[PDB]
Amino acid sequence: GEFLDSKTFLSRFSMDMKFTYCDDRITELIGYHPEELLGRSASEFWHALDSENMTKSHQNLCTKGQVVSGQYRMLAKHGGYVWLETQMTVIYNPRNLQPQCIMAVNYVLSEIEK
Repeated sequence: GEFLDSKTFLSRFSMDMKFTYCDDRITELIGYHPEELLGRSASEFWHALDSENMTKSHQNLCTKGQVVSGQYRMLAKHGGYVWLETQMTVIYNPRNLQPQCIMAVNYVLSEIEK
């Protein structure tokens, strides 16, 4: 619900919105193992009616040099749902300053709702 500092889970995305990292909190808050996601896409669990807009957030990723999506519904491991908002950050490669990975901060407004 409202307020909870420990309700956050880091993740990193490939420029194709694929999971390369997620913090173990994910299993607490959604029930996914970080690695269950690693190799797939976040758009898979995005609430469809938000997934488009969510994608546009990545389509932007330039306003502040960064983009932060709104509180959306993410599919829960066991077929429910959950509330978290994702902040996506371009992490560039120090050599050429080319976006190699996305620093994504996910934090839940609420735990699963089945």
